[PDB]
Amino acid sequence: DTPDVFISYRRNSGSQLASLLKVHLQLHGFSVFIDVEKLEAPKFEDKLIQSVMGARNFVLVLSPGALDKCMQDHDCKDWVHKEIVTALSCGKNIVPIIDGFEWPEPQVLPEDMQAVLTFNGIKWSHEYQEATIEKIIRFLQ
Ligand SMILES: [Cl-]
Repeated sequence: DTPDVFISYRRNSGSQLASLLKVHLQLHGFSVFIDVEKLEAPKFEDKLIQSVMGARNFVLVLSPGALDKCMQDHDCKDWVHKEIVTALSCGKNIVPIIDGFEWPEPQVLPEDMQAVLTFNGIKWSHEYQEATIEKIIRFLQ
């Protein structure tokens, strides 16, 4: 329950890229967890997500509009928002992956996740996936 990488992603827009990152990393011997259930169940406590805390790295798939559902989510109901907050609280090495994503202004995001904009992103390249994956692995711990 302590893999190398946790992959956070938006279901409707980043499912295939998050999956491609996962199997690429597995080809290099890394263990990876990804949430494909994403049930709309409520966690009515400010609880850190266990799977994020256990993973040694936090990879964030920034597909188009991936953080849209995080805006005004001050009650922290959104899955991706809660995952990012857990990663920030635990001091995780956060590695955002950019695939046609416009970095929004910090004011439109809840206070507890605005710190995610300060991490270095890595642009994804379909033509040079192998080269991109090696760069991602260099940013891993
Ligand atoms: Cl989602």
